[PDB]
Amino acid sequence: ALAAALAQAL
Repeated sequence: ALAAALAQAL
């Protein structure tokens, strides 16, 4: 969840 979120957003 978090890994994907950050990878995408940033």
